[PDB]
Amino acid sequence: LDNTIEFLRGRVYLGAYDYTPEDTDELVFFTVEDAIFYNSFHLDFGPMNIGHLYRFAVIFHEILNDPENANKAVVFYSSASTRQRANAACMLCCYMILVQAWTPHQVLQPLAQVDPPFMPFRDAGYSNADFEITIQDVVYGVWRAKEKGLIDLHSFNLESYEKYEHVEFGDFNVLTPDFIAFASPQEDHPKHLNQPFKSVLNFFANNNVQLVVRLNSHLYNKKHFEDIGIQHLDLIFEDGTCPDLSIVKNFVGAAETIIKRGGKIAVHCKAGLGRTGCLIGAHLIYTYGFTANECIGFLRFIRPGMVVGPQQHWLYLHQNDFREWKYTTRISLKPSEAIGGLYPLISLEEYRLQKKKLK
Amino acid sequence: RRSVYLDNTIEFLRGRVYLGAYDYTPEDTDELVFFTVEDAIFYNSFHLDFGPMNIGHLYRFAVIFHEILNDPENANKAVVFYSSASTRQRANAACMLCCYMILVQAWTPHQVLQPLAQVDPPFMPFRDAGYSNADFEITIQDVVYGVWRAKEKGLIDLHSFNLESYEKYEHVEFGDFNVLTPDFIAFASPQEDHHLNQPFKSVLNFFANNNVQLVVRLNSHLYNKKHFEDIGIQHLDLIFEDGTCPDLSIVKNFVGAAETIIKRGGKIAVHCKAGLGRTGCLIGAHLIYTYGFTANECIGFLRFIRPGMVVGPQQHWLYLHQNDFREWKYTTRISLKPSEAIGGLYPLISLEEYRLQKKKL
Amino acid sequence: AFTDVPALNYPATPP
Amino acid sequence: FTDVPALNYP
Ligand SMILES: [Zn+2]
Repeated sequence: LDNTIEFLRGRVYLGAYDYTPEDTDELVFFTVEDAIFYNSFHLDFGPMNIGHLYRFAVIFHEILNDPENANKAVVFYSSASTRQRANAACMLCCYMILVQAWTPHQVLQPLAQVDPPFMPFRDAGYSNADFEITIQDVVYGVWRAKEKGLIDLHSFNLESYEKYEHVEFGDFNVLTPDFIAFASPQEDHPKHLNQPFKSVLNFFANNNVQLVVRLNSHLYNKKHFEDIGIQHLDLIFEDGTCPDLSIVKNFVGAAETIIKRGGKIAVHCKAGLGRTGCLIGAHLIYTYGFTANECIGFLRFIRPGMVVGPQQHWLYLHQNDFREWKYTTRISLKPSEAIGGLYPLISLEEYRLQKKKLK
Repeated sequence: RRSVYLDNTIEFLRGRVYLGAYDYTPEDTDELVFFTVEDAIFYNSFHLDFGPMNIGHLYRFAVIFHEILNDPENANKAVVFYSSASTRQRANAACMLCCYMILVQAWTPHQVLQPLAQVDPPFMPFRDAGYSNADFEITIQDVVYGVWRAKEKGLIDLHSFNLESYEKYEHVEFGDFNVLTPDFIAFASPQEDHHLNQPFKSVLNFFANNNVQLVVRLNSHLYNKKHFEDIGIQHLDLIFEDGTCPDLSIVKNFVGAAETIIKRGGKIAVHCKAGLGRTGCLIGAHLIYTYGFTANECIGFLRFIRPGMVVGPQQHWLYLHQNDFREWKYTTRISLKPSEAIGGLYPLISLEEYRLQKKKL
Repeated sequence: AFTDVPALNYPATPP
Repeated sequence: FTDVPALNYP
């Protein structure tokens, strides 16, 4: 048609219309803008998450498999909003990367230099925006995550994904095979338990969580985790600030210690978004080599709203440090009381000295 | 000083600096003075590339902006810099004003990006200079961070920038080159019938006067290398096919060659056919190894000095190998032994090869 | 959807 | 430049 972008000639197109187009003998149109909704925190508007993408795939496959559409091209569309166009376009690209094995340059060629352009994605915090990520960033981050084995659509369970996102069931997401991000539990007397707390305790007990890291002030008694054999560690810093690199080195060493035992780490701040994304984001860059923008895009594709405000520029300015540490640090051979007997990252020179007897 | 409220107008400094985009010609008032440079300062497209504006454009914008700011009749007015309404002309004007704030007024990236974030309609992202359909974009955020990082590492210095020299030597008839950093020149291949033509003479004169000690040729032969060797400059071929990406073996030889010359205080001049794609692959790899640019920052800084560098699939190649280049500081060393493949300079080699050299010696 | 899927792969282009 | 206007971030 007119304002449509071709993805596959004669069979898949992306359109934008402020009216409902009529299906013809050669074309069938569909939209999900009125049925699959992004739940904004403040002025963030997307991208759509992995559960939204699963729901889109079910709908898209039903249209493709319908015999009535056997000789038609399918046109996926949104309204003309630059934000709603960005969401539709990014979701269709994530579909092709994850379900059809396309590569980044293949899904990005249809979108390049479109006029009017797509709105870049902004953060979920309460200050004016000053940092953006693009569809190219999100596509490269989701592709790299899939290549590294961190996204497994074959096992994805939509029912579980959507259940545990709810506040009354604990407001958490499993991000990777090693990490959970969650909101802080709360109880009436931190110095029986409510439904979201019992839900978290049961899931963690059954899914090999071995360490909980708390980044915000105390709203619950840590004994409830230690009662069932889960280690608890405070690495607390102020809401809305960026952590000193000494806190990041402590966190990465503790996480590596647990991962080498085969366990998972669950990380919360107040909401499990800003502070938590600083620390899990640094470890993902250290381990897998994401760019800062890719890391933010992949995190938000699983758990919307992660990495808030000045934390975005902070991750961007320190990404080289996190990757350098694979060569310039080791896990300490001596415990630090600061991480409850776990081992922080230390310099090569300090590690060499620890293998000798200080005379 | 009061805030100004006007459609399609963005505040940079309250009551004093605004960025407008209009499809009409605005009228000056007792409180406002407006200016556009679109008729005087313009980008010359290779194919469908349209920006960003380069360092010479920025310098000329700064002269005009200062003349208007310093005019006595404007002492109590807000200055509104504007473009037309196209999303490409808007991106060029916004990016140039940000580069001005970074290089002349010491602003940082998050300070210059806040007025531009989430503007509707959005700015058009920047594309490459090649013939294939675009498939890779860089943003105002990428360009601002690349220019800022280059300034912090000492690679841009507007206080010493020579506009007349910059504009002269970009022209084909004087050699089609730019000095990119204190260590590197990028240029188009010379040509001859082996009696030298004006642009070859222009190149040989400038290289003799500006401490070039190595020339690296990346394209098929269009001239006799003896002209460089006769004035004492080492000449080295590292040729690879037009429009391709170089094998990492070539990149490691290039980086070691460059390190060897830089250690002596000399400059390296690199050419392919146009001095854009193949040359951008090798100089870009060295800049990421040395200074830690992201791939998108590196492409943005290179095009700010020399429009059109890094073409087509070379953009995705630089993007995918940026961690390799940066971390060669830890996974390679400069060899203890000279190599005939680079004319007796010292190549980059693996930690293990370096260990076994020491063991033998 | 992610199981038992229509074929929409990117068309093969030559080396 | 000799007369750079004072436009530093506040
Ligand atoms: Zn000759």
